[PDB]
Amino acid sequence: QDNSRYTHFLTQHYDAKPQGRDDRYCESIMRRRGLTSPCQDINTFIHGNKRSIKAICENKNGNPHRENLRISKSSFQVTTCKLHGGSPWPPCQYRATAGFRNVVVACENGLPVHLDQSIFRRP
Repeated sequence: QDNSRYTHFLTQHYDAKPQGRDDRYCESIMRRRGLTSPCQDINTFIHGNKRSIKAICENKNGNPHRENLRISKSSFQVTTCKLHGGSPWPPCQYRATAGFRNVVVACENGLPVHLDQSIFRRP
């Protein structure tokens, strides 16, 4: 209930220095982060350092966006893992897509607590 939404944000969407950002990378980090009981169908990780991600909450590196979101001014190395196979039960098979662009998050008390996945559900 307190700042735990932010640490959960880090757990779900942050990875400081991934290695290869290939399929195997996805399948492994998605398991290690526990987004595998029902297999999450899409999930994106942001790379780089925490300070600049947090700064998306201030005008320093963010802009108000849509209803209540914030869009970053800078771009981030990012990797999106998409479930492949339909069945939502393990084994969870992921296809990885590395990318570089700004992100949309929701802030709370000056901290990111939500990553908007729609801009990566790139069709």
